[PDB]
Amino acid sequence: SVTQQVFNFAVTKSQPFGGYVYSTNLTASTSSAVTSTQLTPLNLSITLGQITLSGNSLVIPATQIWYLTDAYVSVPDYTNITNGAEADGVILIYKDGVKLMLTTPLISSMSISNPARTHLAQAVKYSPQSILTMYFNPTKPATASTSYPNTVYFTVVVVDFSYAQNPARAVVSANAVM
Amino acid sequence: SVTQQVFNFAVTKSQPFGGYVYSTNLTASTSSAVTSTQLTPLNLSITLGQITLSGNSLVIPATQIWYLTDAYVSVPDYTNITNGAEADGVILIYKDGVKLMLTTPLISSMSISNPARTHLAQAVKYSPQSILTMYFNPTKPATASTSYPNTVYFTVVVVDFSYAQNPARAVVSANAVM
Amino acid sequence: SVTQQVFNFAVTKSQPFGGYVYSTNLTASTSSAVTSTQLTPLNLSITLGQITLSGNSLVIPATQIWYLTDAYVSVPDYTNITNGAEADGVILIYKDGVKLMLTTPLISSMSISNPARTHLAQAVKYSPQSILTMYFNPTKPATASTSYPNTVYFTVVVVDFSYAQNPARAVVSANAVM
Amino acid sequence: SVTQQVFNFAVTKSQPFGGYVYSTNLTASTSSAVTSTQLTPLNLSITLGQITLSGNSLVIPATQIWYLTDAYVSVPDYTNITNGAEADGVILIYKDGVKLMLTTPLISSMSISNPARTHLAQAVKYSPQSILTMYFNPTKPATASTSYPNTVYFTVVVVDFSYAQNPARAVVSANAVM
Amino acid sequence: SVTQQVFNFAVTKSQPFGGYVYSTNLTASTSSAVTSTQLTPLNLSITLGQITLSGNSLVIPATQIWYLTDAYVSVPDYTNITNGAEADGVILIYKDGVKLMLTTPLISSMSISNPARTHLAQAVKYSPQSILTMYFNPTKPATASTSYPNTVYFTVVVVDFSYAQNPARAVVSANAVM
Amino acid sequence: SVTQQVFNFAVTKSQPFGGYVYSTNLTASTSSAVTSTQLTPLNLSITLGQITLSGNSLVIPATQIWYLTDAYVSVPDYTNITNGAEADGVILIYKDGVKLMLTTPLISSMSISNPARTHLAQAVKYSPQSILTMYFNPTKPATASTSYPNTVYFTVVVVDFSYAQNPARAVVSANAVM
Amino acid sequence: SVTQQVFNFAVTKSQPFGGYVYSTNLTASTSSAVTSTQLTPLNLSITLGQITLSGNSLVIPATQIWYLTDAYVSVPDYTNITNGAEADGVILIYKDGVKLMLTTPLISSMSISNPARTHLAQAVKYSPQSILTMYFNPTKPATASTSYPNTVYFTVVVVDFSYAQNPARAVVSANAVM
Amino acid sequence: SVTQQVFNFAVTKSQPFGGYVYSTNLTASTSSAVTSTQLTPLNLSITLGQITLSGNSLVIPATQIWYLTDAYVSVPDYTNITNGAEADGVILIYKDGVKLMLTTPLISSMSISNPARTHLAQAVKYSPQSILTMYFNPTKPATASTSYPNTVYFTVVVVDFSYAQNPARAVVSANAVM
Amino acid sequence: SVTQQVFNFAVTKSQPFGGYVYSTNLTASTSSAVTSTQLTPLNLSITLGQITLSGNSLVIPATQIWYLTDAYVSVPDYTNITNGAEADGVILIYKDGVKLMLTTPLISSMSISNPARTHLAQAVKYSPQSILTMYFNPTKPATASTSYPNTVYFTVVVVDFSYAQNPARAVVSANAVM
Amino acid sequence: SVTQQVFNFAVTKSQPFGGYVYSTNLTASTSSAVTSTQLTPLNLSITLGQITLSGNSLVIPATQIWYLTDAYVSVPDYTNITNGAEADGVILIYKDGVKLMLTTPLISSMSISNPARTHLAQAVKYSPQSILTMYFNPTKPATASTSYPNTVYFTVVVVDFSYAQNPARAVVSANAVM
Repeated sequence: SVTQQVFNFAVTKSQPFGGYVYSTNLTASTSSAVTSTQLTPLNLSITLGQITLSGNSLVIPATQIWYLTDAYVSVPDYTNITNGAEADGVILIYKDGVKLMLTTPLISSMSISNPARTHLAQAVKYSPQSILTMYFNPTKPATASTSYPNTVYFTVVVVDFSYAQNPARAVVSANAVM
Repeated sequence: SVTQQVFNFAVTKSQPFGGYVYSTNLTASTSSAVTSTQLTPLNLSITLGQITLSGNSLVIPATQIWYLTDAYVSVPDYTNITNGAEADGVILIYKDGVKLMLTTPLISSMSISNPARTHLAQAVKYSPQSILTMYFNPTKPATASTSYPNTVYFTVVVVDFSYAQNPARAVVSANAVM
Repeated sequence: SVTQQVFNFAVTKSQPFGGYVYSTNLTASTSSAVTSTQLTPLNLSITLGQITLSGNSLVIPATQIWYLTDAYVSVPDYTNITNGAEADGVILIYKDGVKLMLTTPLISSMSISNPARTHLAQAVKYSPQSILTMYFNPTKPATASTSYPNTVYFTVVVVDFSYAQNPARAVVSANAVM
Repeated sequence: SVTQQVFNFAVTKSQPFGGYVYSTNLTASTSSAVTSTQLTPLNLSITLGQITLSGNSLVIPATQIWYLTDAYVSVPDYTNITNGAEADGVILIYKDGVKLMLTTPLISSMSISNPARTHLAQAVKYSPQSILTMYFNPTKPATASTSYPNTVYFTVVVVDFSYAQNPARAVVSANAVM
Repeated sequence: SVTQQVFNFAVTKSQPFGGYVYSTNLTASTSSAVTSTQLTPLNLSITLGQITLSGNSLVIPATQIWYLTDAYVSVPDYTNITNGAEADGVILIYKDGVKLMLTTPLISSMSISNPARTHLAQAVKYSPQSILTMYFNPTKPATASTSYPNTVYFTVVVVDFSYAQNPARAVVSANAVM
Repeated sequence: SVTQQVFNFAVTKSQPFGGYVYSTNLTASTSSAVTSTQLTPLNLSITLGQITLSGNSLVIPATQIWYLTDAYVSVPDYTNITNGAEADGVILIYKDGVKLMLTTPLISSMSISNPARTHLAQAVKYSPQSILTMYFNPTKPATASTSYPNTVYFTVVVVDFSYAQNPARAVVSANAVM
Repeated sequence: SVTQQVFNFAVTKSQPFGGYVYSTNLTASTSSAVTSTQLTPLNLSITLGQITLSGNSLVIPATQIWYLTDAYVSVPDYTNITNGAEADGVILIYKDGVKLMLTTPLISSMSISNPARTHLAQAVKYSPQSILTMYFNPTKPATASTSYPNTVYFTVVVVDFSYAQNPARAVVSANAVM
Repeated sequence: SVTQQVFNFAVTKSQPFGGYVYSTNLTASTSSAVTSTQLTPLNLSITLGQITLSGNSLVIPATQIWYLTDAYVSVPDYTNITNGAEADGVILIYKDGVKLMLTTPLISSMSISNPARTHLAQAVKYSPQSILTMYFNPTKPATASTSYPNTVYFTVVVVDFSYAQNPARAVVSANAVM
Repeated sequence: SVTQQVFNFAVTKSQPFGGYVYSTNLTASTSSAVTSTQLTPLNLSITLGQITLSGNSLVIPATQIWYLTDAYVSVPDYTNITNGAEADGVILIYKDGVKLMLTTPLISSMSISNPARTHLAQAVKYSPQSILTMYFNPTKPATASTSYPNTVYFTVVVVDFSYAQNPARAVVSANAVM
Repeated sequence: SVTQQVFNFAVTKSQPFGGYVYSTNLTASTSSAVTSTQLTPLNLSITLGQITLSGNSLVIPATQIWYLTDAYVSVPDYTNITNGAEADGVILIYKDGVKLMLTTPLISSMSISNPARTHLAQAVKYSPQSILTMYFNPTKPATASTSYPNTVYFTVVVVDFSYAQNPARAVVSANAVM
């Protein structure tokens, strides 16, 4: 009931200005078998129109207000972490490339097969256009042969404004009142 | 008890117009071992009078209001996802065949045995007559031999006005307030 | 479970003075296989400064206000505890070398694999320069041959003030109101 | 939440007289593999300064107030109990060596891993100088070979007054109010 | 002392609105051995949080104001220009894809090994998002075998508004004062 | 004459509070033939008394205000740079570990034998206690055998208040004014 | 040297309430050849009638007020300290477990054959029932073979109240004025 | 008795604000057999809660006031100095790393056995948070084989305000008075 | 460059009191090939008396007011620096044996052959009798065999007062006004 | 406790005018094996700036007030005087080269190896500018071969005034009241 509170906060504020609140799934994936030092995962979001906003350092579109709210790791990735087939570590979340926002507590320990997995500390918002970039700082890297790249899922509440009566300036008038 | 916030809201508003409020369970089953790409699951609700609306794209009757409130996965299915005996992925939830409203976070995550299980994002009101349709976009599909089809359960609160004095002007007066 | 409330407490208090609120990860580790008596865990914090504060007895920098919030234990540490490969016990938390303000409840009982994973009582403040130091009081020490050192990951809420007008005047005014 | 009400009550009440409230852990250890009849467990409290007040019949010092709030049994101890590697039974909690106040319900049942763990009945206040002592009444003793001593953990809220002023007036005034 | 003239202008004009001014080294490099005609150097600016804005025709992020101030040529380039290992020529500097504002005076004469290096004509400011592209118009191109690409270093002053209490409309409000 | 305005400002402003202004040299030595990646230079400052404040991360004393004004490179070091006996690159200047304030423009370019030597962009003020640290990012690193360490000299304007009166009130009043 | 001032202070204040003042010898001895880290000495007091309170953490009787005044070290210890047969260091003196009240100045410098035999600073008053415990902090520990335990004798001024008209109401009225 | 004039000064001034006064022993130990030139000893204080503030450059916490009162040398060190087994010299005592306050007169002279031992020159008040560091400038260094490191003991009176009602407002009102 | 202004300042100010103004030559030379650490240069001043003032620590005579203005390094020294025949570094200028007021900027860069020969920032005053003394701080010291000592020539403006009515009362009246 | 009185007398009088009281160490060394007649020792004070103020007949600078308060002779010197390896005798202490102020009693008898060594008679002050010079008048000179020079350490309290607001008549105002 952590994402259900920012969702319910969004739909009562985006209603008098027009606003299409819906939830998506964002997948950050560090490419090709991290073994030494700080690397860069490829952010990859899925909006409505089957459009894959991929590549490093996503810019939020000019009419959307995002909220990064949750994270979890699948079972076949967690079975690769403890067996030494992919690296453990944390994930650093940067806003505008400069300002640090959060740090994920040890992606092996927010796996989904454990009944008391750890959480994030806050729901990180992102205004109209800003540069979301993430970095994966590894500890205890990959040791076994035929190792695998990392994958960490997120969950974004997306507040769209493209279908308002004038989708140019309501998206920052509603950015202030939020 | 996010259903019980919706349940106690439906008994409170649909009572002066006369209205039968009860909860039932909807079954969306992607058939025959999804292994490649986007498919479409068969919705199957259980309404009151011994009838079962099967098939895709459930049409809401003109005297009823539905509410999709929660979702989970059975424990023998969560055994089969992590074993590679059936496919993982997300579920897209549409309204009137067009409007995307939800994306369930990676159905391996919402197994009912975990107390730290990520739920649905928000309770979706489904109006009088309006098409409910779902799709299943697979990621990490089924790999092992003797695979099984997928099943994802839902909890639906159904409000009914077919036993009032006038079923027409009871619905159109309660759909605006509630 | 308290780490979401003191994060929201530092945001609405540091905004008139101006300053970050973010989170990081702190690792405490008693070296080399405790089997007899009270040993010293090596604190190790990383900040946005990209400088690792290692060894015992961390000193909080002059523009930051730390908040010690939660703690967890990974699964292969918890498999070591039940097999006697490492020691159980509690962790004591000191301030300024004199005061003792907490006790972590039995580091096996806060493992990530217990469905009743227990948390801390209240968040511990740390003003500009003060001394964070910890001690491990082992009950039921390690019995098996080829033991392993302990590791308990903490969670800090860090309230930076480095980007104000003058952080020497700002950080001692927000230290009073928080 | 029975320790938290006691903790907030002790922080609110013992503040204006000057009072240092914290929480520690108490260990009751029935040594040497009890197999026949009623024994006496060795108490051991770990206070500030690694003093480790050990042995039977802990005399509360003349400036502190103790609050025996909750009790549990660690998970390897529960594994040893249900395999018959250590004895089961109840724990009798006495004040001044004559007056009985509590009997803990069957220490196998209060393992910390269960969410349905039976708690202690009430938070027992121990005033300045007074003799806490406990006894262990065993039912179904240890039958398997390589038996282990019993260990039961308690949680104490220590309210110290030595640092404030003349501690005599502070202790008698706080003991009058709270 | 022309870089320090607009740097001091930046820190006194973006200070009442809140603005974090700093300097940054920029790189523009014509790839793979220009030999006949007009080419295009690949820009590369590294803002502080290790995001690398690369490729031709950079876009300015939405909260920053840039000032392109200095340019020079390193000594391993200048030994290669006069020996016919790479091309001479000029560099044209555009903004918004329409405006020409500068031409660098014959980059071999902008080398740093000469005690009378010639400078640019004016410090070119750069608004929030506006395309910054450069072109290499060579005279006397590369002659000898084993030719090398060109490299021309710049020096840009970056004003940053990431830490204010207003979104990217205070940035253009401070672009109206500068 | 960028150091002289800082000197006249420190003489004029710090005189009524009692203030001893002088100028000194700081040496940054990146040791042991940097050839691959980003390294850390050994700082070494010589204030009054032959204290030789050495090592990384010089903390400013709690009674002084520093002013990093200019930087240069000695002429045999420039000879070693242009022949590939030591690495070229930039130096990033940090305050309190997080705040990047300057990047020195390509230390080969700031040889002291050139009258057209590029300077720093601004004289950076360091308040009372704060962590001054630098980093060396090499571009076109050292290639020839028998390589040499890098050395970059800075000019510091030290404004001392320790010998005047009670130095705390004086240094905070001065840091408020100038 | 401070014993003669508090003995005259004891016999003056304790006579209006009934007062029975004498002195005795306390023996503190860390067992078994301290060589690495902080040890716990075994206290042993000698009261009147073959009442030899022993073990760690002595508890004061309910009718007496102790005063810990001086200490000394015999010659067969001091010839073992200088030859490396036992450890040097200081002794820490606690009260109620929490307060640290003194530090004995370097037990090899309190020997009975030093012509400048150092004494304690002020005598520490000990109330009715209150845990007196000590701790030994070794610097330059034992290095030679066939090492020996430590023994440091003290001097206690005991103010007994057993022969007053009421031995309970007399002490807590004289403990307030002494 | 220069400490007893300071100890009775600290308990008189810090009493209306509420403040813990006690004495400890600080150890300055130059590591590993100084034989050539100026070195730096490792300061090592022993505060209340069993901590050992080791390492160079002791930082005073924001609630404490320190007083450096005397200095001496243990008798097995004085035997090693005069036989040429460790080095002689003086000791410099700095405040905030810059301001020299004392120079101890030739540490071979201040042996604790001589009644005509030259003491420290003055009792130095060390203000709240402020660096303490020492250096050892040797004359007649260590010559004999199997040499040993140095150790010079100090006596520190610690005034502590961490147990007052407001530890911020207590120190800054008592640092001015005391 | 300042040596013509302080000459013209000294002439127009001493004429109400009557006095010589003339310029001399000061030679500071470290003995015997500095290769490791901080050495002492031997000052050697010549005056109108045909009198050398040799050795360290020149004392200004009782009726003169000196002014240390500029410095330079001859070409046969500057060819020795680049070939590693003597040490680089800076020269510190002390007054009264306590105060530091200048640091000469890198004696290679004030050579007579550098086209940007740098000067001293401001002139150093010296009253009636005070102790001028200097120290040489070597960075990048001499490595080559058959090394050479350093020699750095200065320029002193001498204000003699021996031709007034009384040279003792005149020089203490002009020392205040100049 | 003789130097601690003149140190306290200085800081009570140097406080209202400004002033930096600190303790030093003076080393007088009659060079190269005095065997016949009256010699002159090389005085050598070590001030704050690590200034080796060498040479015969030190001059007190115009802003300092010294106090010669102590003398002692080390243990390796005293074993050479009795062995006939260097000369015994007294040291004459002259003011301005004219006045005789004191005479030390037989420098072999102010050794530090003896528990009740002799002292000086009075603490000799020194005003602004005056010539402190010493002479060594030997009785019983060195007799055996391989002789050594003499060395006698002193202890100077130096009252400095160079950092006052006007160090020209503050030192002549405080010279009167002292």
